[PDB]
Amino acid sequence: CTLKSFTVEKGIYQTSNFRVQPTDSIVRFPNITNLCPFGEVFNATTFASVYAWNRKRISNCVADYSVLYNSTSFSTFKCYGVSPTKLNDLCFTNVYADSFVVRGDEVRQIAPGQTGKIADYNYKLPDDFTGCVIAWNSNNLDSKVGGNYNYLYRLFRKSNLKPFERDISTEIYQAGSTPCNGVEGFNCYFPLKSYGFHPTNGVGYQPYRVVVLSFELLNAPATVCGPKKSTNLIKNKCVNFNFNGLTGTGVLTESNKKFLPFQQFGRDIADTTDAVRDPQTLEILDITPCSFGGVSVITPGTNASNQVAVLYQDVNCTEVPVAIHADQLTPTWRVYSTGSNVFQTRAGCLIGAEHVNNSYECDIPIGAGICASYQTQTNSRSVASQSIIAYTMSL
Amino acid sequence: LSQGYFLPFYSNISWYYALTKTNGAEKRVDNPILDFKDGIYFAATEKSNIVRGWIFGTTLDNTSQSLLIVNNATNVIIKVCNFQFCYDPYLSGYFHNNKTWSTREFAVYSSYANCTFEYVSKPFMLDISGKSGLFDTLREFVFRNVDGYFKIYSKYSPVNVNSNLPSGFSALEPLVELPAGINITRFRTLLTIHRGDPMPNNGWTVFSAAYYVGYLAPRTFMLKYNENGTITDAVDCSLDPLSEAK
Amino acid sequence: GAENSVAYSNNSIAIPTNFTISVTTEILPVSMTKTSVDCTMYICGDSTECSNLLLQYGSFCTQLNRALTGIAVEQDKNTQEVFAQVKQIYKTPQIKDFGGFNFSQILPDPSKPSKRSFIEDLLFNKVTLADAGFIKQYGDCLGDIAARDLICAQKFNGLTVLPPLLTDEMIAQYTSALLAGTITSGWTFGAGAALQIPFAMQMAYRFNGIGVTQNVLYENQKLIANQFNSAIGKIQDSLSSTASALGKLQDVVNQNAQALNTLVKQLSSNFGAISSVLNDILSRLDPPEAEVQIDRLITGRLQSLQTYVTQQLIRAAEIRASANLAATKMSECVLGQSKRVDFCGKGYHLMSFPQSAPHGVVFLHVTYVPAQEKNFTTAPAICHDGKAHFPREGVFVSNGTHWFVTQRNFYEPQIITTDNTFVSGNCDVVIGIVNNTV
Amino acid sequence: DLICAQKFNGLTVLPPLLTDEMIAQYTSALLAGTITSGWTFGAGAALQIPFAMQMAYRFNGIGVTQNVLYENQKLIANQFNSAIGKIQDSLSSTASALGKLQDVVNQNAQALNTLVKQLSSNFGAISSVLNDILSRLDPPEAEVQIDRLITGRLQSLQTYVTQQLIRAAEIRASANLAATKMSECVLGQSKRVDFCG
Amino acid sequence: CSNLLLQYGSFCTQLNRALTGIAVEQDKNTQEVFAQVKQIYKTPQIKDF
Ligand SMILES: *[C@@H]1O[C@H](CO)[C@@H](O[C@@H]2O[C@H](CO)[C@@H](O)[C@H](O)[C@H]2NC(C)=O)[C@H](O)[C@H]1NC(C)=O
Ligand SMILES: *[C@@H]1O[C@H](CO)[C@@H](O[C@@H]2O[C@H](CO)[C@@H](O)[C@H](O)[C@H]2NC(C)=O)[C@H](O)[C@H]1NC(C)=O
Ligand SMILES: *[C@@H]1O[C@H](CO)[C@@H](O[C@@H]2O[C@H](CO)[C@@H](O)[C@H](O)[C@H]2NC(C)=O)[C@H](O)[C@H]1NC(C)=O
Ligand SMILES: *[C@@H]1O[C@H](CO)[C@@H](O[C@@H]2O[C@H](CO)[C@@H](O)[C@H](O)[C@H]2NC(C)=O)[C@H](O)[C@H]1NC(C)=O
Ligand SMILES: *[C@@H]1O[C@H](CO)[C@@H](O[C@@H]2O[C@H](CO)[C@@H](O)[C@H](O)[C@H]2NC(C)=O)[C@H](O)[C@H]1NC(C)=O
Ligand SMILES: *[C@@H]1O[C@H](CO)[C@@H](O[C@@H]2O[C@H](CO)[C@@H](O)[C@H](O)[C@H]2NC(C)=O)[C@H](O)[C@H]1NC(C)=O
Ligand SMILES: *[C@@H]1O[C@H](CO)[C@@H](O)[C@H](O)[C@H]1NC(C)=O
Ligand SMILES: *[C@@H]1O[C@H](CO)[C@@H](O)[C@H](O)[C@H]1NC(C)=O
Ligand SMILES: *[C@@H]1O[C@H](CO)[C@@H](O)[C@H](O)[C@H]1NC(C)=O
Ligand SMILES: *[C@@H]1O[C@H](CO)[C@@H](O)[C@H](O)[C@H]1NC(C)=O
Ligand SMILES: *[C@@H]1O[C@H](CO)[C@@H](O)[C@H](O)[C@H]1NC(C)=O
Ligand SMILES: *[C@@H]1O[C@H](CO)[C@@H](O)[C@H](O)[C@H]1NC(C)=O
Ligand SMILES: *[C@@H]1O[C@H](CO)[C@@H](O)[C@H](O)[C@H]1NC(C)=O
Ligand SMILES: *[C@@H]1O[C@H](CO)[C@@H](O)[C@H](O)[C@H]1NC(C)=O
Ligand SMILES: *[C@@H]1O[C@H](CO)[C@@H](O)[C@H](O)[C@H]1NC(C)=O
Ligand SMILES: *[C@@H]1O[C@H](CO)[C@@H](O)[C@H](O)[C@H]1NC(C)=O
Ligand SMILES: *[C@@H]1O[C@H](CO)[C@@H](O)[C@H](O)[C@H]1NC(C)=O
Repeated sequence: CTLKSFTVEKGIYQTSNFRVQPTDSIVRFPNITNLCPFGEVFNATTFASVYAWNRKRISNCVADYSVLYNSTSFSTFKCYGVSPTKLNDLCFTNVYADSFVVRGDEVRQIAPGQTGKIADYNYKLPDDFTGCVIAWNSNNLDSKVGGNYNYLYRLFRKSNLKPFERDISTEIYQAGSTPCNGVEGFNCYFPLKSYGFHPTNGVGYQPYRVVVLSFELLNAPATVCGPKKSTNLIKNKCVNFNFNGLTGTGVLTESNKKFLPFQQFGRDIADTTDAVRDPQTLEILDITPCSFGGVSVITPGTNASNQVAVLYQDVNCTEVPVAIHADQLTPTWRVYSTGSNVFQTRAGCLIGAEHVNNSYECDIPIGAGICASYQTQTNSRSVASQSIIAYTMSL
Repeated sequence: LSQGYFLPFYSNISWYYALTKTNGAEKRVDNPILDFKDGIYFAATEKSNIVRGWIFGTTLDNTSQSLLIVNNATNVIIKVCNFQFCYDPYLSGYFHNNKTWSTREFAVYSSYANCTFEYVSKPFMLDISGKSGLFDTLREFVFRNVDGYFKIYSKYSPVNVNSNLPSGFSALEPLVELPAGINITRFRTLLTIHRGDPMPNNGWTVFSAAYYVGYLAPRTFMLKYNENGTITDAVDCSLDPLSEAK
Repeated sequence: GAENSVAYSNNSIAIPTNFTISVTTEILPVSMTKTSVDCTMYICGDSTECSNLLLQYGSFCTQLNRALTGIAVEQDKNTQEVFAQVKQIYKTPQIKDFGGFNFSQILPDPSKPSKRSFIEDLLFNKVTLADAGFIKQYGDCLGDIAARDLICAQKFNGLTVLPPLLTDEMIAQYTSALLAGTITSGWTFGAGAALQIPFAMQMAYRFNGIGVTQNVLYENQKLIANQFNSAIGKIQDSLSSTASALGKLQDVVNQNAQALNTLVKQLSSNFGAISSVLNDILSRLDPPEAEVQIDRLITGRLQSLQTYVTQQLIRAAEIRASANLAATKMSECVLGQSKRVDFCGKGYHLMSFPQSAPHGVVFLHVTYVPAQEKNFTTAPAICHDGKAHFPREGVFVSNGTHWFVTQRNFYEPQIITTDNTFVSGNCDVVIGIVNNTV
Repeated sequence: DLICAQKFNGLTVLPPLLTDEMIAQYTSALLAGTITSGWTFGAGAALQIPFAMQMAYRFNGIGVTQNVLYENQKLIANQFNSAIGKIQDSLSSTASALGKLQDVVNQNAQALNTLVKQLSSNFGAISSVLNDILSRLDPPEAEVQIDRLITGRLQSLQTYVTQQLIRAAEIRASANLAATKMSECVLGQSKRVDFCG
Repeated sequence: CSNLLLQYGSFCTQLNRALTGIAVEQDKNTQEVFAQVKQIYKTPQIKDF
């Protein structure tokens, strides 16, 4: 499968990896299990005005939107930087609500790149928002039979708002070059105007409640987590792990590294997490790749034979079953994990070749001055079999 | 390599004093309305903890949302409100006869109403009692207003120098990020002036302190991290040819 | 450089009256660190869905691994072409009476466990090999506390360093066989079997091969031996202290290590994706939305691997050129005496000694390098009996009123005789001629 | 100009460390040592020898004994002059000095000009004008186009550098050949057939 | 665009390293061809060759 050919010639080949496929999944979300208030956030009697929009901490929580399903249907549930399907497999270190009420035709203005009175004078979502926006029609709630004239919106402003920057002024806006000194008039403008959400208006003029859930995931301890159920911990097998939304595939081991009191995972030189703090036991688990790079296959040729040898590069012959995790391999692989002809070289551990103390010329260069050859043992040891041998190369 | 708003190395930094001259003759209390621009670096050298607050905003009155930081004895109090500040804000440290501090005067603002943000962090006590000697502490802060977030970074260090901002490298750790969505262009420091029984005139007196204001500019910095994630060294690419080669 | 205006001489010559057997040293890379790159382990790591994306993306890495395997096989072939040389493994000639020439620090000693000479010891000490020369086990990388090393990152990211087929000790055995054949046969073992010859007289023949007759050696033999020993000791000390053995070899080793470290550190490049952490992409986006970012990452890391392999092929072209040069110098100065000028030393080549060095070979070129010049007056085709006479292996230089036919590169004046000068042509047709002799 | 565009687009030509006059001084020193010492200055100190004698030894080194040189000496000199005179004239009008050197110079100039012209390639972006991309799209929507342009221009730079590495490999082969020739053809007399003529 | 190139990757250090190697190799080629000797001999005014 590495060479992509049903016929393999005599030699030594660096097979990439096909031994191990993880069969177990590990989830280690912390001890929160407390239903987060989505009736104290989504089911509030009154939200803020878009100019004076509210913002709140969410604190320790399980964020399961499934509880809201028979409460209201979210017409707008666009999510940025995070897919909705993954929202149940994640933990968030910080979450903010950013709730307000707008007109329907203006919900499309709650987006990173948008222009309009809401997106220029009122809210101005940033360009790297990485949270996501929930919006739903609230004409049943935020509408009085005479029209609800709360939810002020800033109509004029001398400059565009900055991302996430609020602005309460109550000043007087100058259209022309005639000072108002703080009094109203004809060229003088009050910068805020009331929506006027009557119940029987067009759907574009009916109120919509928007919750701009801006959440960030850092190396801090997780604060809000999804509904995912925490499983047990497997500490010697190649598994799929998901600790606080940080998924991966590897072997978890006891580690003696020291983390900061608020550090959840370590990092390698590359952008790979090599250690993670299990948030239930608070232990530190080292993460090792499932794939073991260094396995070379020594073949005399498929037309010649099917017996092969395996060189495991830079490993101890005792550690080979643990290095390649021979428990999860098929028995045909487990034949080459342990045995009698487990000759140890400087290049690595050679299993499947009968090491001989004779010095023949090189046939298949193995490494560290050792060569393999497919020799006729039938004429050697009474009635024996054609077999692979390894030896020190002859100079 | 990171492009951002940094305090450029060897920048021109405004030094301000707070000191009483001989026998209470020349009084140095200075709370100028400096410009915030693109965030600031503020360094305080003191023996008695006298630099105890900050004002942030644009118009610095009830016209615009403002920010007050008060690092008084009981706590640190960060209040984003419509603070109608008086003309010459300062804190007045009341000293009790029992060698205790009752530093509650609030000569910083005349009122506050219709406001959004309140914050209190890390219940702790810090003394402002007079200490003989020189400035024993150097406290550094970086103040930013980015993406609706008021960021404060801090570094505290006991140092004994005669004066004038001892030379060295300081990497300021993230202290607190506040969800205050306000516009900030101008700011002024809050010092505390002593009262009680230091001299029977019962006027105003101050202890020796200095504070330093530097301006953040858009530069590129080459930063180095250790395994803890702490910045241990930094290069200002625009400072000089050697730093640009680095 | 220094201005050295030499006075052109219409009739004068400068014959050097005293040489300087100098052991120049050159260092030639012979091989580079051969590496293997795993497709999915680098590009994707342990991910089934990223593996599927890389499968449907294309089959680049079969070609990449074919190129890398070609590079590794060529590295082994270069090492065979230079070090392997003669397969007959000649052992050290216990009889060490080499006419004064010592070879004590160039021929290996059985005292230490490794049959590696002391000059080879200094060479192997000078080159750090801080990346792959040391032995690192999987147990070392599995258990660690402080921080994962660069080599552990490379191993866990699909980057492996394949050990060379020829062990350093058997490389030293090749070099010891070459040295034994050179100090017992000299050059005859480069054509057929080794033909034994006492070192002094094959040394005399090596002078014969630079126009300096054997009349020099047996007359100066102790001086020749002591000069060679002093030169070998001086280069030994300089090698001990000047760190000049780094040269090309340390540059090659650092180049390979830096290329591997660049490949590892370039896994943190976003390439336009949301992040370089593949698991953060895979743990925040649905497979459709995640496919765009993972394809950007696949393209970026495939380009990184392609660049790595491209300058690996270019570097292996340079290494193959240097190894062909090393084989040419091995089979023209260790197996013979090259007549090319400045091919195996500044002066007139005498021989060369191969020394194993990390991923390379060191040549101790022994050269003639004459000195102690002396002005004489020269005139060709002396007119005797009305006929021009020309010097057979002579120059026709003059002392005061005395004309001596003299060897080219060594002032050994001799009287004019017909068995040393050949007559041809009438005299007076030749431009600068004078007899007064023979 | 082309060179102004290359300079303004980050492509600079570093001058060689040796100026042409230092190259001429090296060549003059080599010529002086060759017409006064011949070849002895390639090993140790230059050893003075009249030119009509080192030419006799150069005859001796091709199997033609010195009895040939002086007995034809004058003619030989004139013939060489005639020979040199011919390359004095043909080189003045045949444009043969271009050869592979003009090819190298044109190759490098064309590579740099190609690199400059690749800045007009869209690479799948809306336009190759980075400022028109940056003056028509917000940072998010411009991320995609600028990343496409970055990938394209990075691939152009990578192709330029890879072809420069291959060109420097062949230039290094020719420079090793030139060093071997000047060490053998100029600092001695090569016995290789068809190496120095 | 500089920020985008910064987060995109760090290729240009590699590219400039390759180009600097090329330039140093050009200087070394010139040194190994032309210089090759450390004695500058001036023209032999005596022209009777
Ligand atoms: C933050 O406040 C400052 C000043 O309070 C604003 O700057 C002023 O903007 C108006 C309208 O564009 C101009 O007429 C003034 O000349 C500006 N003054 C200064 C000193 O810049 C600034 O626009 C505000 N920021 C935002 C995002 O609204
Ligand atoms: C430091 O400042 C805080 C903030 O004003 C003071 O705490 C206030 O105390 C009053 C009366 O005790 C209360 O009504 C407020 O609610 C408190 N506010 C907060 C935020 O705590 C505190 O008393 C000051 N400390 C001193 C020593 O004066
Ligand atoms: C703070 O803002 C509120 C909201 O506007 C003010 O309360 C309103 O005051 C006006 C007076 O012009 C009344 O007509 C409204 O009925 C009030 N509304 C509410 C909900 O109280 C309040 O006056 C402001 N604070 C101060 C000190 O002026
Ligand atoms: C990373 O952080 C740890 C913990 O703060 C540092 O270890 C401390 O080092 C100081 C100074 O040697 C000691 O006084 C503490 O007792 C140590 N604490 C622990 C938990 O070990 C460590 O030095 C930091 N890393 C670096 C490079 O400074
Ligand atoms: C030729 O050169 C050699 C080496 O320079 C001379 O031998 C040296 O003689 C001096 C004086 O006795 C000693 O101090 C050196 O140690 C000797 N060196 C060696 C290598 O033995 C030799 O005398 C010279 N011969 C002539 C004729 O000039
Ligand atoms: C060898 O060839 C040369 C030509 O290269 C002959 O010299 C020429 O003689 C003719 C007749 O006198 C002149 O017209 C030419 O100009 C001469 N050329 C040169 C280079 O001098 C020479 O005579 C020939 N000798 C023999 C023996 O054949
Ligand atoms: C919630 O579930 C109950 C039980 O069936 C149902 O009657 C109710 O309508 C649901 N809520 C909504 C908003 O439909
Ligand atoms: C929202 O609040 C109202 C009033 O308290 C209540 O009747 C309703 O059931 C609440 N809905 C949810 C989903 O909690
Ligand atoms: C988490 O909960 C489990 C089960 O109740 C318990 O065994 C464990 O000690 C808890 N850990 C923490 C840190 O609360
Ligand atoms: C493998 O482990 C055994 C057990 O400690 C040890 O004796 C042996 O030396 C190891 N092999 C190595 C390190 O190559
Ligand atoms: C080969 O020789 C070794 C040397 O002791 C011996 O141990 C071994 O049994 C011999 N036979 C083999 C390896 O088949
Ligand atoms: C610092 O700025 C002030 C105000 O412009 C100026 O007067 C002073 O000369 C500056 N100092 C330096 C060292 O640039
Ligand atoms: C040869 O070298 C050895 C060891 O360096 C030394 O003991 C011996 O005296 C040397 N002999 C000669 C002749 O140089
Ligand atoms: C040879 O002559 C030159 C020119 O006068 C002089 O510089 C040099 O010293 C002389 N050398 C000897 C050995 O006489
Ligand atoms: C040597 O040359 C001189 C000058 O021409 C001449 O007189 C003399 O006869 C020549 N001697 C011989 C042996 O030819
Ligand atoms: C060499 O020349 C010197 C000085 O002219 C003289 O004293 C000596 O006798 C001459 N010897 C020979 C062999 O010509
Ligand atoms: C140069 O040498 C030639 C041959 O001896 C002679 O004919 C000529 O006159 C000499 N010229 C001078 C003055 O050096």
